[PDB]
Amino acid sequence: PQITLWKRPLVTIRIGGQLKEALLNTGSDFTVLEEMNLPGKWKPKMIRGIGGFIKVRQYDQIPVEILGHKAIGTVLVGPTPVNIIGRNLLTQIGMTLNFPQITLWKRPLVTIRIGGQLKEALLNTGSDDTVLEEMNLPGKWKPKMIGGIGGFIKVRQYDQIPVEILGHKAIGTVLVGPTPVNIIGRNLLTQIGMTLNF
Amino acid sequence: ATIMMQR
Repeated sequence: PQITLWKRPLVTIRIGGQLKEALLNTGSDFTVLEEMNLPGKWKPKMIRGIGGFIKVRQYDQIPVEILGHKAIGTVLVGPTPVNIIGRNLLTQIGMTLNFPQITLWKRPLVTIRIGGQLKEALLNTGSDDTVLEEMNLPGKWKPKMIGGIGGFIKVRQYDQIPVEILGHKAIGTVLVGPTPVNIIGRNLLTQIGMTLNF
Repeated sequence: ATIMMQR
């Protein structure tokens, strides 16, 4: 199958007869499910994203059915808005990014060109928007706030910025602010014709 | 783990 990035790549998953909506997230090393009871031992862990860290419980060897595929591996449980299917399980069910083909065994980091500069950024199907670490871009910008861990984070919003990604030109909105990693979100992934596929 | 989600 093929899954478009026009919208959030949400899929219903099932864990032990519990059915939950989850986001297919190439920007996530791990799978993070909203608070639920799971059987077995777990250990506390801290995971990072935009906004900071949240404390989760790490359960190993949890079966998760995803679009008719059986994944089994580590599931982190904690206070998240959206169930996130990360690369640990995506790789197991054979998910790839395509536009050529990019596998998910490693972080899907690519070189982009923006403002004459080369930067490394993460292809992130779990992000609506493209967010870069602090830099100077030419043009007007608007103050914007985006939702993070612990609350809203302040960013600068630049519109109609040319970005070259994997030999493809995009022109679109780039947010600049305190992200742990440069992320290419669905706004630009769609422009370069990226889809998720098994 | 780095878990990058953004809305």
